[PDB]
Amino acid sequence: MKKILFDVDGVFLSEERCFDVSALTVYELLMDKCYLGLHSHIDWETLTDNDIQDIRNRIFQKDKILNKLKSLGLNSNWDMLFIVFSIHLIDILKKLSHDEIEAFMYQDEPVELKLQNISTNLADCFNLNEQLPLQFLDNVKVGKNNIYAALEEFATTELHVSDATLFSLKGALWTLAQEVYQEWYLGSKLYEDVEKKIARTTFKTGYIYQEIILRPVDEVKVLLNDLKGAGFELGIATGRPYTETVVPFENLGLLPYFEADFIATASDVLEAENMYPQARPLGKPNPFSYIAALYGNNRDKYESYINKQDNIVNKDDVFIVGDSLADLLSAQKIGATFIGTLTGLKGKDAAGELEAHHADYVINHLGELRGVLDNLLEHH
Repeated sequence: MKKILFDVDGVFLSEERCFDVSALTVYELLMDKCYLGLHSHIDWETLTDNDIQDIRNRIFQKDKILNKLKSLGLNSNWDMLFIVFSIHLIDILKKLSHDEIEAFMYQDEPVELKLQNISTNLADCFNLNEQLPLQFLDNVKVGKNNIYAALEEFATTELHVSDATLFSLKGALWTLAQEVYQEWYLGSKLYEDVEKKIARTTFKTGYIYQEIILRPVDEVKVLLNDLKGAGFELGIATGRPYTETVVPFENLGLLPYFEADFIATASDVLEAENMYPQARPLGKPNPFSYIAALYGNNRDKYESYINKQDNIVNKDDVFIVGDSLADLLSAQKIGATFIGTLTGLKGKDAAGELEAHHADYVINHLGELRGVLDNLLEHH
């Protein structure tokens, strides 16, 4: 009867690795002889947590580039790594003759292979200048669509051309960069099964298995266990797709504490939208996934999860544990008790918005969750 719905990022795991893979993507697209092959580089198959950190640091410049893209509306890692890599590409292309440019920009061969024919035409040694992308966003209007427009105008004026559709969103180049990231993340094996494409490498194991933990698993395995011991039913609602949720939890040993029928993911919202397109977006602000994680995750009940959301549960029967504000509104929506965590990307600085939104409780991290359950009224 009593259920407690959990969110994944900002609670159990963080999103850092995404920014890591995003960095490694740009870097691999720059040094590997499979693409540009600008300069030498460490063997990908032997990278360490420090190498990756250094790479990320160089590419994003202490995350300055990474945080600027956020403030402008670019929160998708695929989009971020794409824009950052285009700025450097355009930079390298302005060193070749106009003829060489039109070649790479208009040749019938795939960009992936056309990238392999640029380094040989470099007169002098090219210098990276990893500050360019940041000095690119300087004057750019907020908004993904707007960001892509600036990137296109920049390419035309810099490369003295008029097309620049190669840099278009979801373009051939965008597809390349995005495939490189997915293999980096899911790993070759999971890449083929999820993306339905043949893997480029055979050494990428997938950083999905080396996800950044927020709280020691051995400690949460006891918390979850006791939670069940107190008659609590557990549930999961995340913005992560199916695999990015199951695989990590599986490898970590947390999955056994969550019934597969009570784990709602971005795949479900995606599926639900295809069945009921005019049902607007069923994204995280919409309590749909939380509702699916509560009553059960079966296609045949989706419609009800969409039409019946206003105060469908009592305050003492459901406890939503998350860090985002979008989860807070989903709880106030369905009538569930909300308990916010301070383990989000913003850290504890997110406490002000949580209290200004009347969050039932606010905890520092998943561990301090016992205090709330043993002091529901005391700490009310």
